[PDB]
Amino acid sequence: SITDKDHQKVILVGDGAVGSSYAYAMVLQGIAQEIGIVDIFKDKTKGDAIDLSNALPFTSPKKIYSAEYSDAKDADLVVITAGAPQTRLDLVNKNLKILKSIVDPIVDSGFNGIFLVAANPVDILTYATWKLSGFPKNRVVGSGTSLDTARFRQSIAEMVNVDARSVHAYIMGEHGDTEFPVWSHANIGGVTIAEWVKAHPEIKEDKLVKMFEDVRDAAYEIIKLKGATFYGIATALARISKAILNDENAVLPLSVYMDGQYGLNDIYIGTPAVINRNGIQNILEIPLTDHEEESMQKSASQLKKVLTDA
Amino acid sequence: SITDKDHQKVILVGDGAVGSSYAYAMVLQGIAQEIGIVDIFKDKTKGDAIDLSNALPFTSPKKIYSAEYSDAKDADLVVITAGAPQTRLDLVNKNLKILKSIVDPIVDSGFNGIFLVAANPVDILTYATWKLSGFPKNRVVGSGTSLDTARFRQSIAEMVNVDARSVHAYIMGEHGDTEFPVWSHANIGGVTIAEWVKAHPEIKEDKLVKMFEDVRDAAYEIIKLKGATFYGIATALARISKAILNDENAVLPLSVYMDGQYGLNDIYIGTPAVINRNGIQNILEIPLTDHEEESMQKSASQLKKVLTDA
Amino acid sequence: SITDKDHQKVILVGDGAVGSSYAYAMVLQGIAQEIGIVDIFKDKTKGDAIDLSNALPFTSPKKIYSAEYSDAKDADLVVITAGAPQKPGETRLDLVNKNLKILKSIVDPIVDSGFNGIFLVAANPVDILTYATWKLSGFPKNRVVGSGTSLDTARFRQSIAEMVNVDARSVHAYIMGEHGDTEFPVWSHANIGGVTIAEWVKAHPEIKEDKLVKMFEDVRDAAYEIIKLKGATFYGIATALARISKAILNDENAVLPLSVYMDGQYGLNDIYIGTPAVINRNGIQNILEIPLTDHEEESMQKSASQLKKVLTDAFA
Amino acid sequence: SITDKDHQKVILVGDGAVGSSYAYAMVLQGIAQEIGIVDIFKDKTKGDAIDLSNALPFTSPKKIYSAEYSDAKDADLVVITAGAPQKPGETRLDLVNKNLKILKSIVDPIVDSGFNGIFLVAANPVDILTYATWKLSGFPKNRVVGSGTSLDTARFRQSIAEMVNVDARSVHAYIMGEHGDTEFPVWSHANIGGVTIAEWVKAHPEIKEDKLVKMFEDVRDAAYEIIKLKGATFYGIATALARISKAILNDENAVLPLSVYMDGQYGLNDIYIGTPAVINRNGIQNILEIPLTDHEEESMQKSASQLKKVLTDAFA
Ligand SMILES: O=P(O)(O)OC[C@H]1O[C@](O)(COP(=O)(O)O)[C@@H](O)[C@@H]1O
Ligand SMILES: O=P(O)(O)OC[C@H]1O[C@](O)(COP(=O)(O)O)[C@@H](O)[C@@H]1O
Repeated sequence: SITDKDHQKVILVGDGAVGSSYAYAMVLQGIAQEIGIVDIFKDKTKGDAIDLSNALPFTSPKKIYSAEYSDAKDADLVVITAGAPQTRLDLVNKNLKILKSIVDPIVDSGFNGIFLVAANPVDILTYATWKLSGFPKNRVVGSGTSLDTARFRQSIAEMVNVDARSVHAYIMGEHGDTEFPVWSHANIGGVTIAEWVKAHPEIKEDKLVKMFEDVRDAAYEIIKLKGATFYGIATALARISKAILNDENAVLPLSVYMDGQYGLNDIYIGTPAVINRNGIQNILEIPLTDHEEESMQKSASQLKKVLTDA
Repeated sequence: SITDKDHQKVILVGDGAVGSSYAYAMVLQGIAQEIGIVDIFKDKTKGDAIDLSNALPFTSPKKIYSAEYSDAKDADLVVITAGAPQTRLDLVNKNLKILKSIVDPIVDSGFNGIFLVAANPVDILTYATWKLSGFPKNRVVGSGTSLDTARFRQSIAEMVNVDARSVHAYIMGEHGDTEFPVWSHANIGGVTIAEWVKAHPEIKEDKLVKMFEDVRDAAYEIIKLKGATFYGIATALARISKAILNDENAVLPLSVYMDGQYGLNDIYIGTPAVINRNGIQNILEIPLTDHEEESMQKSASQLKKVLTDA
Repeated sequence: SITDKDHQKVILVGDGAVGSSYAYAMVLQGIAQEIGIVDIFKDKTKGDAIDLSNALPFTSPKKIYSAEYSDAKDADLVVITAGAPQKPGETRLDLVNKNLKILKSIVDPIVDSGFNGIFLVAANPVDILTYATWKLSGFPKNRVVGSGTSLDTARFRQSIAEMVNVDARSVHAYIMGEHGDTEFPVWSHANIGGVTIAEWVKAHPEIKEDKLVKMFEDVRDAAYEIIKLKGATFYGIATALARISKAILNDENAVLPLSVYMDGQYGLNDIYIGTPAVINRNGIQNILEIPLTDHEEESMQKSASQLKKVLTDAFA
Repeated sequence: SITDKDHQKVILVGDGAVGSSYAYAMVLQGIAQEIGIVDIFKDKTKGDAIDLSNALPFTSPKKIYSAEYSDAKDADLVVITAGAPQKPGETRLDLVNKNLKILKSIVDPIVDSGFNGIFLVAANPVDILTYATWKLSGFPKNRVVGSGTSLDTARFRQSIAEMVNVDARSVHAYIMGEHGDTEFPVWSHANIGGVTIAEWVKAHPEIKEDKLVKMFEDVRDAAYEIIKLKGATFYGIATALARISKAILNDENAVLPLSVYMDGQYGLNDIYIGTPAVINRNGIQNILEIPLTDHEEESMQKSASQLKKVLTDAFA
């Protein structure tokens, strides 16, 4: 029967706060029917699989378990959250040894699905994942600025008192210090922020600048206050997972392979893209202001120098 | 890529009030990613496909269209609602000529999924569908008493003022005049109706009898009041569709093939069963009282005489 | 207890294909906890209440019943759906007057019940009967709401979505004006993931200007096409009504295209007309004034002008 | 406007792994519209409010913030989570007394705020602190609710589900008593699609009586196992709390196993203990008295008796 393939399977690599939260999000929202959890700490994963399974009588069912790389053989989706924290080039090299020890055995399993990469530094490790896996460009995807974008929208939403789902604004570039806001195209119900400020002059230019600074530095603030950041990215990863598994052709800001867009080549970087069951379908090229295009070039340039050196 | 198969496709046969409502239910609940609508009246289906597509910006996306039997080639699910209304043997023979004109071209398409049958008379046309299609027993499924059961639960729920999802009661047998309630196992939060009546003697025995009579005759009442019945069965069909497509192993009352259960053989009849992506996994055999087992035998016997004659 | 108020109640007026389908949408999505159905045809509503109730064991619970205007006393929401349709003899003014007699016979008893909630109007012609509902009810402007161009907007987005092969939730485009023949598309602000249709066409010159014009014409005329093919249109508006209902009942501050009262916006006054607006538990919070091109602003002025002449003539 | 009340507000007390996870569950499932987070550690709550807010553009909106007891004034729901844990030196009575000082310092200011909603208690030891919360708050019995054996019950169902390979939503089995070492399974009424486990074992004699005993032991001891493997347990109870929260806020009349006040049921009095009960916007509506076997009724009596001795000793 053809319907024997109506069983969706995710392998999660990394059972820290991000991965564990991701899994919980998938459980509550009933996305996928199987989650295998892989981590160096086998006892932690066993415990989490049980704790997560305890939730299932209140949601749709799932097979959940402590897993091994070899369980990726027939998986739809491999989600990588296992990122060693911090020179930048040292950080990269350290995470490359670890990433290779994950990707190689996964490929050897026979895995033939989509890689979703969230480990920091995400754009770089997305490129590294593509390079190591030998998979096509469109089937290796990074979370990129999906979270920064969410943070940006929520910030705007709170300022104007509107549901964030009605706010449309991007953060683009390499996720990190060099990312930038696309104010030229940011809007609320089609009314741009430039037009919004006209109609509501209480909103000072300097508020908007600070708003983006707060977004860019949001991880530092959250870590300072509570030790770690995880609910945002977990929620984003589940959103991306759903777009793939329900074949949505949704537009999301993701780390995607650059083949000419924005005058860039041979890096993964953050931009809006269309995604479905087969991964990336279209890379959307927002036409940026000169100011904005300069930010993109700088972000890309610095990123590319590090990859080449790496 | 393996994820190229994360696209779920339903072909609906019959675009009357039942089928149209089913489709709407699937749209709102975001179940499946494609619905092809097939009916003799091509203009009606074209119109419905458009009207249903107009809803999609408020839900998850779907490809929806007026379709042909040949579009079942790669479908997960074929839902048959096309039932000519009313001797009983005449009714059957009439619906068999029509059913054959549907099933044969669907099989010829290469369809290799699950048949879900709702056309009346459902248990008989479920058997006929199995016989005509040549598919395995567990991949031809009828809606059976899923709707009668829902009606029963809601009736009880209203009487005791409790959420129907907390009421557990079955109607079994052949869907129609000979179906019967399983009071022996019916309960609310594990407290049986027999035990409930003990604790709440306001509930008269004669109320319960009438309650089941009202259930058995519910279609006649609804038709008399508003011309047709459709929201219940559409909702049930969508529930069954979800159990299959999300591989739930849910327990539902369905028309399933009898291989010894209740001392019955070689008919489709209504009983609780476990269902998932591969259709029927287990037929549950409720142990009935003598009174209840007699009702099952009679229901089955009459049904079997009609099939044999047919 | 304060939580005694955590029970949401909708009174639906009109149990035709729109109202019935609305109710079904509310049932499946679990939106309020009580739906009373009111219509001249009491048997129909009794039958629908039962048929809808049959769905409840698969969804969250609800009290559903055939209802009377007096049941609006403590309702959150009154949804009005069944406009008397235009007969081939009649003028637009005739259609309005006919529907005003009927509308009054609904709104007055509802107000007399003590109802103190929000009116959601979908009956055609919607912008006019939204105004009439405000005028008859005496309620505040922001607590009388029409569905306006929410459906036309959905149709527009889905059309674009299909052309570019993208999830319509990722397409952001409005139809504005009076819902009907004089409505118009806001191409200047329409976009897909922030890339405008003007910018999209630059990158994809296969997309001919004429395709876009026709695409909007097909949207404007969509009801005629659907009615011709299957007799009636209902799934789109029912779904929209349920979406608006959810924005109110879950206090969302969602931006939707709705028929809202005009107090200067677009250089218009004292009509209800279609534009994006922010809506929550208290009804309309902000009317968004999209800054239009000259061409687009002209369409809005014409739509408004014709609408206003009819209202003025109607109430005299 | 009456719809000004269509804004649901939860105050969470305790921002440990349970409370935080609860809040996240409420966010993802779109349950109330406002969550105020209260904890001795103000920086933690500020950070969580932000981190949770980051999720909102993917879900329905919510106002989320670091909060104070006085923010309970107009709350629907107060959820209490962070019991001070038992130190290796201390008696059960010591644990209770310690948690009573703390609980009082929470409940009194909440009551003083004007809060007039429902208390949902999850702090361990839950049945006792549910009673203490009732006693301290002065609220009615049916508006103070503990999570009781809702989680143990979930664990039990999932265990059975896994053994028989069936969706746990199709498994109907309770754990009852005081949540903890003295709780017990109700095999007599446990079933899968109406077929009892006694009847299931008849049809499937592979299933050994000893497997079932161990299955319950594993459930009873599940917290110890999970804590041993990963340090803490939280996803199960958070999910349960969100389920109970939804039953209240959507006025469901759902049947759940909860810690409820005993007024004769099972021949018990004046304790909170775990049994199925019907719950809606006004809290507890019916306590369901499952008729137990002699063996099962004995377990309930023992569980209750030990619990009652501790409460009596505690309040003197
Ligand atoms: O993906 P984008 O460009 O931000 O748009 C996503 C959002 O669009 C929406 O459809 C609403 O936006 P608009 O209503 O202005 O079109 C939501 O469904 C969704 O959360
Ligand atoms: O399929 P059955 O036998 O009626 O049970 C289905 C129902 O069981 C439930 O889990 C609740 O029933 P209980 O809470 O008594 O176990 C619901 O999730 C679901 O609607």
